[PDB]
Amino acid sequence: KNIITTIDDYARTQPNNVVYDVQGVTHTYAELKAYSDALAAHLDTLDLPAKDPIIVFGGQTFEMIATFLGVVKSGRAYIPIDTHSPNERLTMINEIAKPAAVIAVADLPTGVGTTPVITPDQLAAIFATPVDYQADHVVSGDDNYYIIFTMPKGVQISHDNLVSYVDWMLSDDFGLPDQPNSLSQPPYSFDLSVMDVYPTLALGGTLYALPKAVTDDFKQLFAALPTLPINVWVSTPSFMDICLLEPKFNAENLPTLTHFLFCGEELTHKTAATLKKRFPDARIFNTYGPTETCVAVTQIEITDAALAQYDRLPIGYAKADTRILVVDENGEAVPNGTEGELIIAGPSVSKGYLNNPEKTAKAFFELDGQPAYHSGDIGTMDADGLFRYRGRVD
Ligand SMILES: Nc1ncnc2c1ncn2[C@@H]1O[C@H](COP(=O)(O)O)[C@@H](O)[C@H]1O
Repeated sequence: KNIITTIDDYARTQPNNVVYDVQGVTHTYAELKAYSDALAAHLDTLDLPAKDPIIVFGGQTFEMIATFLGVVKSGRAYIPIDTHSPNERLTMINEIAKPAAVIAVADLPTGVGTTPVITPDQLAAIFATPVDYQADHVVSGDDNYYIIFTMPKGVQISHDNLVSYVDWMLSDDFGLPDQPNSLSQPPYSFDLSVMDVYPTLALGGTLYALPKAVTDDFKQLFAALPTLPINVWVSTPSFMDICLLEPKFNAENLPTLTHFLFCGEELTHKTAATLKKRFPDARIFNTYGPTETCVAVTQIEITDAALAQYDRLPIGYAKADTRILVVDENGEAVPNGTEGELIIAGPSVSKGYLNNPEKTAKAFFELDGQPAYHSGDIGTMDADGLFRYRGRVD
């Protein structure tokens, strides 16, 4: 009913199930609740400015996920920033978001002004300080859960925003396995990482993470992939083009893989077809959606029949609870098959950009009493409700 409670509950029912694995380093669902309980208790002690979000700075280690959960457990949203982003990223966001604190899962490469910092050693000490924690004031409802920055703009995603997204991924559109084993390659500063983080966590699965050092080195990456017992794949189409440079990337060397999930770029017919050849018995999905409406809002299963019917791959069909439509420069409905701007309304739409009211007023509006978003995207929709992506209004 609350995603934090769902995840905490897996600590009680499957304490010893592995939840995270980085190149052979593993942690359990029990240690995840214990770490995030310990962090939350500690933040409760600091009397931090309430609502004010916390920046979480780091790469792809377990502590990243543990830290997120302790922050939302404390009542506040987390802002994830990746180690391999330039230093001014952390300076800009700190200046725009005015966070209550920065938690340095990885060492900060630069200072963050007056924002208090918890060092990696201090964080280590907190996680090793077990508490018996009442999670009585966790993030819930319309309150900010994460703020992911795209200038860069801080997309505020509430708890209920994320559940609209998560519920869709757990539905029969995708048929994800129970307790999935999922790849975690997109850095957590990126929206797409959510597509593997929270559907796996809601389902009690396990995250098999790749640090950037591995993806920076095709030798290492090609060597690493067969060692991961993953069922669910999440990445950009371009990253899959890299992995397909390996003839060995196929169902015989990766027998556990059953679901491929792509977002963030156009999936070319050549990429989907090479992959259909490599993994003929898997299910492949194209998805699309702006960060401002929580990860994705359309999907289409690229079946054999899809590959033969479509040259360019469509972006698919809307979530049941999300209303999508195509309008012209005046905000008026555009006929089926005519190009216009894609408008998105429903429960996953962000309440707006943090500390940027001018962008929020231009992009976000209300549609029949639902929050609605101007994507910058041109596309089409036929009468069957199938969407296609056709460029940007910019
Ligand atoms: N599967 C996809 N096919 C085509 N364009 C996409 C897809 N996924 C994301 N994009 C584009 O990426 C840009 C930013 O939106 P998004 O990355 O979906 O948040 C927009 O141009 C999107 O339409």
